[PDB]
Amino acid sequence: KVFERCELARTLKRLGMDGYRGISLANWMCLAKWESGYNTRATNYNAGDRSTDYGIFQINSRYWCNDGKTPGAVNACHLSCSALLQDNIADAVACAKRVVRDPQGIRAWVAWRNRCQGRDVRQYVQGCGV
Repeated sequence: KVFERCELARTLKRLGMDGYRGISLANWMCLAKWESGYNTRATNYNAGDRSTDYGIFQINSRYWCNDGKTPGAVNACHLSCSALLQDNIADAVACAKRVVRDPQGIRAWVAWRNRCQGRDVRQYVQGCGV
């Protein structure tokens, strides 16, 4: 599924992401936008290390989900990576929360650092009623 901007903002709010571990809803929006274009079925293979990024937040298989084909990987979210490709983003959100529970927090995603950190991200939630 490819979410509409405000549709996703309300969906994320309902899932308890607004201010999760100090991260505003606008930041999560900026993250999903740059990571996948709000596309839950987006996948990205990293030929360089044999891992794959899955779903709306493009979560990596080396540490977060299990896909059976990533060398010496773990599964912190304790989910099949398939779970990160559903139209229903409840599991992906649960996993994203797990990711930010680590020290880096939202900084875990380099794209967030490049296109969200230190910027005016209000635009992502404007008019959404969140």
